[PDB]
Amino acid sequence: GSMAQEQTKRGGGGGDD
Amino acid sequence: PPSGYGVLLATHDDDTVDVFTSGRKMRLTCSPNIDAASLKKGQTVRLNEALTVVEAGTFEAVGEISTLREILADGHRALVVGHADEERVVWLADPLIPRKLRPGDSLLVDTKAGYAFERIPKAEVEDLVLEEVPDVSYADIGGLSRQIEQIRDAVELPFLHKELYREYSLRPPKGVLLYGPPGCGKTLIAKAVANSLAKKMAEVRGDDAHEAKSYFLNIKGPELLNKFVGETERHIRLIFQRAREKASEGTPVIVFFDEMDSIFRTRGTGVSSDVETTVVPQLLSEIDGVEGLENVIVIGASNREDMIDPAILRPGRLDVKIKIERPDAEAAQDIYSKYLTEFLPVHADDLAEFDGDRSACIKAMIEKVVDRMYA
Amino acid sequence: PPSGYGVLLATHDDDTVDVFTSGRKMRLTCSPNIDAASLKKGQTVRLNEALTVVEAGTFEAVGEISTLREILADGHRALVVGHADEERVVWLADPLIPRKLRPGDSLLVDTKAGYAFERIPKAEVEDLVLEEVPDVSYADIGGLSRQIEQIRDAVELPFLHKELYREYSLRPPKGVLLYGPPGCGKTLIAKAVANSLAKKMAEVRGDDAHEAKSYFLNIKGPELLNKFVGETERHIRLIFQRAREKASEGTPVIVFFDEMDSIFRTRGTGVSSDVETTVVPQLLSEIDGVEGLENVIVIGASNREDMIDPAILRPGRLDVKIKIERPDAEAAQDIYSKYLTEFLPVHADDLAEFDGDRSACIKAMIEKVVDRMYA
Amino acid sequence: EVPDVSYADIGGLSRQIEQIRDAVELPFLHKELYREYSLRPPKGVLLYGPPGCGKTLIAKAVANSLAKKMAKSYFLNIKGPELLNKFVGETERHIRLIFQRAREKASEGTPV
Amino acid sequence: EVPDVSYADIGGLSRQIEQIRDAVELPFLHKELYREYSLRPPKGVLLYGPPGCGKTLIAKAVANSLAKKMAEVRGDDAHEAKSYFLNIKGPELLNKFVGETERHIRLIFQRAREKASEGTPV
Ligand SMILES: Nc1ncnc2c1ncn2[C@@H]1O[C@H](COP(=O)(O)OP(=O)(O)OP(=O)(O)O)[C@@H](O)[C@H]1O
Ligand SMILES: Nc1ncnc2c1ncn2[C@@H]1O[C@H](COP(=O)(O)OP(=O)(O)OP(=O)(O)O)[C@@H](O)[C@H]1O
Ligand SMILES: Nc1ncnc2c1ncn2[C@@H]1O[C@H](COP(=O)(O)OP(=O)(O)OP(=O)(O)O)[C@@H](O)[C@H]1O
Ligand SMILES: Nc1ncnc2c1ncn2[C@@H]1O[C@H](COP(=O)(O)OP(=O)(O)OP(=O)(O)O)[C@@H](O)[C@H]1O
Ligand SMILES: [Mg+2]
Ligand SMILES: [Mg+2]
Ligand SMILES: [Mg+2]
Ligand SMILES: [Mg+2]
Repeated sequence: GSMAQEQTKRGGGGGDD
Repeated sequence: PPSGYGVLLATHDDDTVDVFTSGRKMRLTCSPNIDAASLKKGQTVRLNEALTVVEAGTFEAVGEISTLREILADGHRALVVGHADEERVVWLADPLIPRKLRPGDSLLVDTKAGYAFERIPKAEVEDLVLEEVPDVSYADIGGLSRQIEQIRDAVELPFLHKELYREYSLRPPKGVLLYGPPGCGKTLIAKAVANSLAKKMAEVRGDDAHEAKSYFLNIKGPELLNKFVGETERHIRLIFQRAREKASEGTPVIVFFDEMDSIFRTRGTGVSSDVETTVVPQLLSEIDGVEGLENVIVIGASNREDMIDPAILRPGRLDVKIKIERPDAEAAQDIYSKYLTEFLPVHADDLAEFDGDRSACIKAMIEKVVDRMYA
Repeated sequence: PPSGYGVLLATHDDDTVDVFTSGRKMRLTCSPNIDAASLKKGQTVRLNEALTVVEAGTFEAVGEISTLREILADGHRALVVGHADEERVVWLADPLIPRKLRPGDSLLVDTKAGYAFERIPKAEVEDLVLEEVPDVSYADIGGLSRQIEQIRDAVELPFLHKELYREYSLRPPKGVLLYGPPGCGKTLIAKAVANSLAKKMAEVRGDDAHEAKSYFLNIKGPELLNKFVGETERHIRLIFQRAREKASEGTPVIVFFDEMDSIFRTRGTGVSSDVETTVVPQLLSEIDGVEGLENVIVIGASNREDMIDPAILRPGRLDVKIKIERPDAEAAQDIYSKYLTEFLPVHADDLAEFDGDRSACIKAMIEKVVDRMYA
Repeated sequence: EVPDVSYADIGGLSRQIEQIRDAVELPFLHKELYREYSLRPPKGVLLYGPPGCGKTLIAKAVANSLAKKMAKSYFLNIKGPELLNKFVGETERHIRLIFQRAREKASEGTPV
Repeated sequence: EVPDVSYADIGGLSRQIEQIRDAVELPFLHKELYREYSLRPPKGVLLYGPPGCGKTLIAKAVANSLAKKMAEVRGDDAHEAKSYFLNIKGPELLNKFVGETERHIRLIFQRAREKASEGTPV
């Protein structure tokens, strides 16, 4: 049960004005 | 007289200046009552209906804060990011050309005119590092006179006597390692050092309140552990950058790594976890790296000295090693004297044997209890 | 006296010029004073209420920055992607049409005008680490003579005699490794070669400090490790690209990796995280691949030689494996001489026996102390 | 969360009630007399023994009695296995948040 | 940029270079004979071995040979006579966003299918 770090993946977001 | 406002951009030898006004750039002359040479880049200046500068003001505006990324080579412009990951290059204002500007510092910017007017320092603030000033002082610790003198010579003495060390060309110690058995007192000495530093920065220098809070950067071991890859590294770099920027000539900044044994440990030990092959080298490189600290003392307290990695224990990182020992009979007597004060209510029948002399009575009780435990 | 501004777009044989002004595309005649022949695309010009070009000026320095996508066939246009993935075809101004514009570059662009002006890297962070070059040189390092000779042969010698290397058809070493027990002086050599390189760069081209420092990069360890997938690899790609621009076959770029074990592993020793499994192949491809760095030297330092991946410790990648060993008696004498300088004050009692001769007294003191410790 | 178990519900462990009272209940009743006498009030109690004997009941009864005695007191009940995650550091950050809330509540001066 | 390494600069491997040279050229050297036997050209070539044994060397030689061949066949040396070799680093296609890397994969293979012809290898 070795503990592990993580690497996240961003989700692009849409913004207008 | 209704008068306008605009943002100065640059000055010329023609005594005319470029100003961002009404969303567009204008070359305008200056009134004879205002000096054009006295003006500075990124200045809020007054205008009028004939489009002539009449007054100059402070560099105050309401603007979005951008995380500073890097200053350009020419030294006048810098790249910043935005909330929507918008990166733009902005000229520096006069106050921002003051403390040295560093990446990761928020800057108030007007993206239409593209000037970073000032830097907001409260946005980048760390309250986890700050520690409440302990009541404990040097006089409150007994039985460790040698260790107190050693830590005094390590920390307080070099800044009190600077010219004397410069005559001998001696640099202040760049690390202290307090270590020893459990309870014998390691956090108490850290509290005393923090209190002494707080007093020295409070009344000797007189800067202001909360200035003492700023120094003695205190972090516990497990606090640095995070959930991501290379996130603890960012915290280490940030805390060391803060220590570097806060420390001045003769100004000591102390970072206390309480519980040095558990944190870092020894590289290559521990099948379950592998945080070691990431955290220990950041600390190994921040201290005694290519670019070294100037007036920063790193104090580490450990109950398991041998557990700590040797690369950070060798001289040059943790030079002054102070060992706390278990109290002896005289040390136990001193510790009792530090707690069995004469302000405690003493029973009358207890005082009967010595005719009510509380000082001698308490000294005798301390002797009796020390003898009883050490028999 | 109040005059406007605009951006030049194109020139015609009618002695007229297209100018973007006040958010609209207009055509103007030039003043008789200004010559339309000398104008270049993208230049900023000054206008008036009569809408006449009166003076040309330098290109814009601030605005939005966008990543370059490709260069079109005509050569005057290029596709650029904005912060929110908007793509626009924009003209290339005179400064871009120096180093060849290549995709993956962040060009400063005015979207409404549609012109690109310049580009700036972010890897400066590493160049920002060595803000102050260390003052130590080889004269201040003792106990290592063969190692200094090898490190000079690896870096200084090929550039001092390029014609001899060309005649013998020998290229400068691609990489150098420094390994040894902790505290033996690896960072000293690493920070002294940087000083030597800065001195060389200042004396050869220009006395400017920033350009001289711009040839040594300090990785400092796990600084490349990042939160998001595929970001640290792109950081390495940018670092090596920035390295490949600055090389001119007469100027070395030294990328120093400190504590090699931090980011380098066997790809199987990783327990908690295996980011190194992705990181290592990227850097191996960068060093030696289809396209190889012609004149970039990578200097690596480590304390555990075995933990490093076998692929890196291969000839043609890390050619010379300099090993620093623990000092002997003569090396100890040299190190002591480097510190026990003659200018240090010495007691009159010690001066009594050697008739005040500071140098001989200090020397004999050095042999006495090394003999005491080496017993 | 407001505990409702009282000392009356507990049966056969009155002596344990009298020891546990002398460490948490009595100190906050007349803390002024203690700071006059300079005593340091206790900090932590470990209820240990065979399971299913009402270890949680004793703590809930103590908290309820302290709340009734006060004339505002705040109590936090966090079970063990909740503070467990496979990712590195999360279990420590949960403890940090719990104790941060504890200091937030204790800042007023009410018992926590 | 096209490397200058050729087959004459590789030594000690006269069998492996023969295999890769066949797999690259012979389906295109003799297309009529291949269609005579209905032999489909191979679509997967792997080069494996201990570090520093010449794998990237053979890759560079293959790229140089392809560039020279396409320079001989047609023109547009600026990008043509080289666009047919696509050099991809290992982690280079990895991307931050969830689906962008998959789009890169599909788009790379789509272009590789478009640019390819029966006489021009990709
Ligand atoms: N002069 C003294 N020497 C030793 N302990 C003292 C002294 N004065 C007070 N103490 C008491 O020692 C106790 C432990 O002090 P401290 O926490 O500094 O020790 P420690 O060895 O760092 O502990 P730990 O092993 O838990 O890290 C406290 O209760 C403190 O009040
Ligand atoms: N000739 C010398 N040989 C070895 N050390 C020296 C010499 N001269 C000075 N030193 C001192 O040795 C100290 C350690 O230097 P350095 O940081 O290079 O060791 P290191 O081998 O890099 O340590 P680590 O392996 O832990 O990174 C320096 O602070 C320097 O003052
Ligand atoms: N005086 C009492 N002694 C023991 N159990 C009681 C008493 N009064 C009620 N109980 C019942 O015992 C049950 C278990 O209570 P509790 O959870 O406190 O036991 P526990 O010792 O905490 O168990 P565990 O050791 O598994 O945590 C409760 O549902 C309660 O109804
Ligand atoms: N016949 C040959 N066999 C092996 N190596 C050679 C030969 N001829 C030249 N070399 C040299 O070997 C070096 C390494 O070649 P190459 O990069 O192909 O090895 P590699 O297997 O790709 O290494 P890695 O496995 O680390 O990627 C080249 O720089 C080349 O100069
Ligand atoms: Mg302690
Ligand atoms: Mg070092
Ligand atoms: Mg229970
Ligand atoms: Mg290879």
